[PDB]
Amino acid sequence: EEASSTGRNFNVEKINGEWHTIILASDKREKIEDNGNFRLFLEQIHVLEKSLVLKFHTVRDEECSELSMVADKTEKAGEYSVTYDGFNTFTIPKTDYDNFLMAHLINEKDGETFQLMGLFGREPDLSSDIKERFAQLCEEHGILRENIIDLSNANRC
Repeated sequence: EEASSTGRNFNVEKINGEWHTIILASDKREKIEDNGNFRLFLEQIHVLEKSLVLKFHTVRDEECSELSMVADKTEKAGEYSVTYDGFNTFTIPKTDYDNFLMAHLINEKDGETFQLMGLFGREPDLSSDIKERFAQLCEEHGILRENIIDLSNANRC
């Protein structure tokens, strides 16, 4: 079964553990292209009582740089916030826990805002169908295909 972090049947503990960035998308492509601060490769999620410990690494010249973010629950169900290159809030619009997870993030910095959407998998790659379901959700958010980058081939160190 599938669920939304904002839904009533959400079991946050089940997203604990290993994850991999499969696809990233944004209405500001520069944020996710090479050297962008948001071209983030998720490695693991440690679920706590009121927060999520997210372990990522960014890459440059194929050299991996580790970085962690601690996301705290906000006043709205299913949403977390975290300070990183500005102020961010995010939810998990859809996940089946054991294979894929789709996240939707909003960043606000120095008066500007942009959306970041990601498809993460328990394995380093996911099927065609889930990737297209993700492009459909991006569309619902106003993000077109030219702003959707498949990183499944570049997610290893």
